[PDB]
Amino acid sequence: EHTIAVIPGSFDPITYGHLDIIERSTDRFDEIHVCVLKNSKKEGTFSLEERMDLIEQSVKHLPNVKVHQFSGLLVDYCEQVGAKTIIRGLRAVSDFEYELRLTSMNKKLNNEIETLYMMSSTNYSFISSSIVKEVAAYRADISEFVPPYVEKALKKKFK
Amino acid sequence: MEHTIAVIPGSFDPITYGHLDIIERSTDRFDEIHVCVLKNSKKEGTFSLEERMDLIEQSVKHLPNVKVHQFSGLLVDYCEQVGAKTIIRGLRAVSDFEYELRLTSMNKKLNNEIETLYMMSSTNYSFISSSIVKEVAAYRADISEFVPPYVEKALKKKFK
Amino acid sequence: MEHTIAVIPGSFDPITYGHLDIIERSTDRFDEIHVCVLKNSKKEGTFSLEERMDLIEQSVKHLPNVKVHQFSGLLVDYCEQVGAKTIIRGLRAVSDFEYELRLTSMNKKLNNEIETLYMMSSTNYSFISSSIVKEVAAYRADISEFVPPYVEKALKKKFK
Amino acid sequence: MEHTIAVIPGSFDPITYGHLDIIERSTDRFDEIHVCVLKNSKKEGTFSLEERMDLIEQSVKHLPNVKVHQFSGLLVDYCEQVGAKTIIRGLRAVSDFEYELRLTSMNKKLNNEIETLYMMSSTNYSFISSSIVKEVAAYRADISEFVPPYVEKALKKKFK
Amino acid sequence: MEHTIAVIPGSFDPITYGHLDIIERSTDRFDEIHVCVLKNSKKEGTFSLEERMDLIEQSVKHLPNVKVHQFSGLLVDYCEQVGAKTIIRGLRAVSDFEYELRLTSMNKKLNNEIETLYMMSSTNYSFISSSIVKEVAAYRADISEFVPPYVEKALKKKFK
Amino acid sequence: EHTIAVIPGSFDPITYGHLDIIERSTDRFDEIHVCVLKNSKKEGTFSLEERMDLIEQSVKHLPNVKVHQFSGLLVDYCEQVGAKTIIRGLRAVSDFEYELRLTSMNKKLNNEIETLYMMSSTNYSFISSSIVKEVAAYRADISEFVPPYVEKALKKKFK
Ligand SMILES: CCc1cc(-c2nc(O)c(C(N)=O)c(=O)[nH]2)nc([C@H]2CCCC[C@@H]2C(=O)NCc2ccc(Cl)c(Cl)c2)n1
Ligand SMILES: CCc1cc(-c2nc(O)c(C(N)=O)c(=O)[nH]2)nc([C@H]2CCCC[C@@H]2C(=O)NCc2ccc(Cl)c(Cl)c2)n1
Ligand SMILES: Nc1ncnc2c1ncn2[C@@H]1O[C@H](COP(=O)(O)OP(=O)(O)OP(O)(O)=S)[C@@H](O)[C@H]1O
Ligand SMILES: Nc1ncnc2c1ncn2[C@@H]1O[C@H](COP(=O)(O)OP(=O)(O)OP(O)(O)=S)[C@@H](O)[C@H]1O
Ligand SMILES: Nc1ncnc2c1ncn2[C@@H]1O[C@H](COP(=O)(O)OP(=O)(O)OP(O)(O)=S)[C@@H](O)[C@H]1O
Ligand SMILES: Nc1ncnc2c1ncn2[C@@H]1O[C@H](COP(=O)(O)OP(=O)(O)OP(O)(O)=S)[C@@H](O)[C@H]1O
Ligand SMILES: Nc1ncnc2c1ncn2[C@@H]1O[C@H](COP(=O)(O)OP(=O)(O)OP(O)(O)=S)[C@@H](O)[C@H]1O
Ligand SMILES: Nc1ncnc2c1ncn2[C@@H]1O[C@H](COP(=O)(O)OP(=O)(O)OP(O)(O)=S)[C@@H](O)[C@H]1O
Repeated sequence: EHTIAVIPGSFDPITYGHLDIIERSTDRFDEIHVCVLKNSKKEGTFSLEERMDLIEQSVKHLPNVKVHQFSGLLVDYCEQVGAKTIIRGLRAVSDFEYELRLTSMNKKLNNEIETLYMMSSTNYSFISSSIVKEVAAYRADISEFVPPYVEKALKKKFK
Repeated sequence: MEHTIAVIPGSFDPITYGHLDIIERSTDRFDEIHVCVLKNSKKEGTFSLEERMDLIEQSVKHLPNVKVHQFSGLLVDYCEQVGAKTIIRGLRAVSDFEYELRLTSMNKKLNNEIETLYMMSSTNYSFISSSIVKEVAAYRADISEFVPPYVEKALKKKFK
Repeated sequence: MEHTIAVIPGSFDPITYGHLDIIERSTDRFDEIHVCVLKNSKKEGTFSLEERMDLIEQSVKHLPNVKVHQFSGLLVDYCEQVGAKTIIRGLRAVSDFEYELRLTSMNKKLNNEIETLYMMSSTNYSFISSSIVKEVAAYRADISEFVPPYVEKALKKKFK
Repeated sequence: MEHTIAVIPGSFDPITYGHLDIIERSTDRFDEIHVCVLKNSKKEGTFSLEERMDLIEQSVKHLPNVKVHQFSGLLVDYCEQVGAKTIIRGLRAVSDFEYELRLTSMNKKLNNEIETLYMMSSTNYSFISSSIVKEVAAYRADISEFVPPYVEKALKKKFK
Repeated sequence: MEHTIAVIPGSFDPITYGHLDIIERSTDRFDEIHVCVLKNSKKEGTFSLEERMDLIEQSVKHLPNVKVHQFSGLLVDYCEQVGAKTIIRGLRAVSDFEYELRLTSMNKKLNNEIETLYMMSSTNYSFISSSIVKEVAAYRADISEFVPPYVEKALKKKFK
Repeated sequence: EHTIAVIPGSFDPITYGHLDIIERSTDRFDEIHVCVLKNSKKEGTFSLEERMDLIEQSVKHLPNVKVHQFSGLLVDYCEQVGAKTIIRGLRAVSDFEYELRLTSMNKKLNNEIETLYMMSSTNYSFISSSIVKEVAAYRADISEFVPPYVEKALKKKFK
């Protein structure tokens, strides 16, 4: 736990897109911290507690990953726990631009943390929590987009 | 070559001449066209379902092969329940393109027998959306160029 | 060469140094600058119209020729009535570009006698936005880099 | 519903599975497909016109209704002369989008009776291009994933 | 307010109506306009320097305040040697926007007293560039809509 | 030298944009390898040898950086020397798209290397070797864009 990397998100719910990025980070750091965003406030569809648990179960095959939640600022978290790096994924141009502005502000707020970006794998580049929820609501097959324990909590939620 | 149905889905809240262009450019290529309004979505907007359909029925009068439908669930299931192999959508801008890439990639996982075909917006309609046409009508400016006469009366009346 | 008036529209909720940067790059180019705020947007921000106007006023009193007004109709009509022949907007990013390409296309059809001039944002304010600033303020961090002293004291008041 | 002919233009230097993917998604939609290659482009590729035509020919002989031709004038004129009312192109990325928006704008002014239909590339061929393939081939790596056996043997011949 | 010069730089190889639009929309805002053709650049293209200037001089006859110049070195130094505080450029598409962001950021390091102002291309000219207008003239199609009569003769003649 | 990261480029010539990215990587890996691209063939303006030397001198204040040159494929290099990560910078949307397609192909060619991306600092986001060469040719001031030893080799080259 000399190096620690943080992978932030709402994860509402975690998907195989998220998972890929976490899997492709596990062997490059001593520790991974998947940080879940609190309130904040933003409506639906899984509470904090459920989102954490879903994440915990999709990553239990990965010893160096831990799951936490923060209120404050993502850089304050990183500083709190000794993390020098933040990891995020880029699917698209829109991801890229949104990310440039957030990473700019993060650099001003603390110069000592870097954000490093990985491209989505091509299998997972159209996957959002939003679009998975959309298709789940109409009872479609989601087994290719989300881990099994998440598949269940969606079916459970959407009838 | 066989019987061919193509589906042109959307909110149509309300239909505009930008939408209609894509529909006229598709009639001479399939035997049937289903303009399909995917409501229940609530997630609702400014005209109700029946008025939206009504507005479409009116503006596509001059095209025999165009039916106006509604559907609730998944588009690909609509296509499949009626035997369409083809979804037709328009492209105006880079924002459209990315959003549609994601939708079509998903639609392809769900049912690989449906192809999505894209047409480029004419130059004259590239900037037009339902949204901005409603912003403009809300302040009573001239919308005659953006929508057909019958949609124009309904917007005047809605924002009177 | 007549008396030139330019208008700089926006919601300014709140004004930031990136809006200011644009305003300070516009003062010398025109006889009058009108910073124009949006009224009865029937859409709430963090600060009331009157607050927002007050904050601009103190953030611009150091300049010679800038006046803060509100409008509830169309931009091009405000322009029409005060005799403004130019609108000035700032471009930070590609998403700005496309959003703005559509509005000025519409603004040219509505009134083709107003031009919209765009300037690129300065490198050091590229990433600023009212939103990102309010976000940082809510977590009670140092926003001295991003807004004027008067705006900074009013954001600290807001977010405890 | 007349005899439909569609044209799939390009330089194909060489044809790759991403061009093929588009062609195989077009076979069933039209009576005839014309894969059209660029002649007297007074602009050299890695393979001569005749080589390029040969490689397409072997890469498409498994399909029912696809014919390989060359043209040295305008695309819309080739279309005009063979009675093709449609052009088919593949969209991989945002830079494709913009480049293509300009060409089809021009193609619509030149001849407004031809439509251009675009399809999104499959996820697994999004990143392919003749160039990236020639690059990988020059370093003599496994290109079996990216082009047909016939193209692969001809790229190995090229680059030792 | 003072004496004002604005510079509208470019290749103009050849000038088109897309270029001219940006120039007409700028004449009623500064006292002088210098269309400035930044050649020596070799890196040369299809009309020589004197013919490019010639083509511009002709097409801007109907605007008193427009001078046509040449310059070799840096644009910002040209601006400075003649006392222009303003560079005017057009925007058509997202490719333009990024390229111009980089240029303007550099120009701002080099001389912060020169402002670059951007105008959006009209809808009708959004797809037009010198390049495509030359592609089209090369195959003898109708270019009457893209360039003024005198530029049209020179292109007919160049690609006869 | 348990972890090694490779930072590829033509570096014709190295700039303060490149340097930033190399500086912001030095403390996250045991070793940095700045790899210079050979022929390949592409005209002007500095030969391989000069580009390497310029790089060597701009980074000699950074002990864990080394400078090499490769002919073959970038993934073959990484595999040759035990490097699991490739680092590149993103300035813009155009960088992003060009990069997505290259990183896709790299993943096919070797799944065991990741490319990680950092955003240009805002000071350096309009800087290319091309635009620096352009302005240098007209004798303008470049001291804010390139290191001192590079400033000289440009002035020397462009009179
Ligand atoms: C790079 C990941 C990221 C993501 C987001 C981000 N923050 C939201 O609050 C929503 C949201 N719910 O709307 C959302 O969509 N993205 N916000 C940020 C920061 C951007 C600059 C200001 C400070 C931001 C910051 O740090 N904000 C608190 C925070 C976020 C995430 C986590 Cl894990 C924690 Cl612990 C704190 N960087
Ligand atoms: C991510 C950095 C990068 C950059 C480039 C790249 N390669 C050029 O050859 C030019 C060029 N000169 O045109 C150029 O602009 N970019 N090429 C690649 C690879 C893309 C996919 C095919 C294999 C490529 C590959 O590995 N190609 C050889 C190579 C490049 C760079 C170095 Cl250091 C080495 Cl050692 C080998 N990835
Ligand atoms: N399919 C994916 N592949 C790679 N990265 C992803 C993928 N989906 C999300 N990410 C990234 O993982 C991080 C956490 O994303 P979230 O904020 O949880 O939401 P999201 O699922 O990307 O988008 P929404 O809000 O559902 S539309 C972000 O940096 C995303 O860009
Ligand atoms: N002006 C236009 N030109 C060409 N196609 C369009 C135009 N406007 C809409 N379309 C397309 O017609 C289909 C139905 O669109 P809708 O889902 O009704 O959304 P929209 O009106 O384009 O966007 P908003 O939300 O008002 S900004 C989509 O493929 C649209 O992209
Ligand atoms: N940091 C900036 N630099 C340059 N221009 C800006 C900046 N911020 C806002 N502007 C421009 O000023 C005008 C008014 O913007 P507003 O609508 O008040 O704020 P905004 O850009 O919507 O902020 P958000 O919603 O937080 S992303 C528009 O032309 C903006 O692009
Ligand atoms: N991998 C692909 N997937 C989908 N469409 C493609 C693919 N590659 C090429 N195309 C399309 O097929 C048509 C002909 O392309 P060409 O000009 O032959 O190749 P290209 O796309 O220019 O390749 P380059 O120059 O190496 S990037 C165009 O519509 C391309 O976008
Ligand atoms: N159709 C157009 N509408 C508005 N502005 C344009 C148009 N075409 C060119 N301009 C602008 O006029 C200025 C001079 O452009 P040039 O450097 O001559 O390049 P160009 O002809 O736009 O591009 P190419 O290389 O032919 S694709 C630039 O700011 C251009 O962006
Ligand atoms: N100013 C910069 N800031 C951050 N990264 C950069 C910067 N300039 C270049 N890079 C990156 O460093 C790597 C090496 O770039 P090069 O291929 O050497 O050329 P370049 O200088 O980006 O572009 P050209 O060819 O000069 S237009 C690439 O991944 C670039 O995207």
